[PDB]
Amino acid sequence: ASIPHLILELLKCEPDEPQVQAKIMAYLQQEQANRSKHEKLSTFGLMCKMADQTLFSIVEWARSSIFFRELKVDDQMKLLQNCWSELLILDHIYRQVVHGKEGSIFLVTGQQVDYSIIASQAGATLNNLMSHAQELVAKLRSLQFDQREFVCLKFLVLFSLDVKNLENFQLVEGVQEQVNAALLDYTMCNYPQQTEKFGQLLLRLPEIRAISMQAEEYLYYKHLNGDVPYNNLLIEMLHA
Amino acid sequence: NALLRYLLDKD
Ligand SMILES: C=C(c1ccccc1)[C@@]12CC[C@@H](O)[C@@H]1CC(CCCCCCCCCc1nnn[nH]1)=C2c1ccccc1
Repeated sequence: ASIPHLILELLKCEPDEPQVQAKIMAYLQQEQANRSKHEKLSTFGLMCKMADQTLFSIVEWARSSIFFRELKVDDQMKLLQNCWSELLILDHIYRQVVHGKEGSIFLVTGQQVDYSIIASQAGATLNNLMSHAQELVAKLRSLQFDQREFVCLKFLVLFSLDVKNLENFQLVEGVQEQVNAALLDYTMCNYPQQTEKFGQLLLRLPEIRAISMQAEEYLYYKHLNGDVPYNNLLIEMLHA
Repeated sequence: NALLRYLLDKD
């Protein structure tokens, strides 16, 4: 376990997985129980609530890093609005790579859900996106995707170089290249069998980005049709 | 976005 010091500092910002799982599941089915039998939530509304809680967790993880904390709130906002759906999709993909079997989806609540039971309730776009996500899960598991690479990918997504109109763009540039060097060293060291594993890891970022943009546009158009509940962080995210 | 600003300004 030869881990660079930067990767350890980045791992130090990882939230407690079982704690957040219990919090999210309790909040979710309690908000359920706070209605009676036929004023209950849709499955789509359940997933919206799950994504909202996961976005809260993403925000509290992002403000857990000094790199992000030392930026002015405007640049923090710009970063998060550029990268929030990408962080969501990447977190789901990593959860599938770790806890997932096959034939089922593992949720942020800690639930193993039958894959066909979910796929039969989703439309064509959501089914295609979930299929592409499972594809990337399989391709990453064939590469032995671990936690440190996942952390560095999170920090690379949070500090994208495509964000314009920033005050401290140089900070984002420096953090980007620091994480690049650290992750490159780590994976080329602890995984010498697959020379190309670093390029293979970096190649999948545009795919998660495109899936993120498609899902974000679908959710925006759906909430403009009223299918997403309110009093939300996801709403304010789409309302931008 | 005011809710995100509130969250990030909670310090
Ligand atoms: C971004 C996500 C999200 C998806 C739907 C609503 C809200 C959020 C997540 C990300 C992690 C959790 O937050 C979300 C859970 C998830 C799995 C998909 C299950 C939802 C399909 C069933 C309802 C059909 C209703 C319907 N309406 N029209 N068509 N189907 C996700 C996902 C994973 C990979 C690709 C795309 C989505």
